[PDB]
Amino acid sequence: RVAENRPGAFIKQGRKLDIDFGAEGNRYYAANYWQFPDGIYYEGCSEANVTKEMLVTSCVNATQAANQAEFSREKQDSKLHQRVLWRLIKEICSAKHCDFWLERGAA
Repeated sequence: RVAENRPGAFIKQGRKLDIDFGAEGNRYYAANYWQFPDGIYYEGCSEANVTKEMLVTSCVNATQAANQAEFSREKQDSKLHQRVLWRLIKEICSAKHCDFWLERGAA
């Protein structure tokens, strides 16, 4: 299989979501949700030493690396799109959670 389905890759189902981006972003998303990813192909989970803060940050970084063309094309004019899109990418990255996560203990 070709490396198009690489860690960070968008999953565009075209499903409308419910997120408070802020007044302008809310209107923008409501009118343009078809363009956006509904999910993201990323699997940060490996072992209990990996934390949520680590995973969410790494997911954003993976998403950047995977979908460079999308961001590059849009950014230079589509300034509002980038803001709204990143807020949603973060929502997705925050949502995906590891089964092994537990209450760690250290001195």
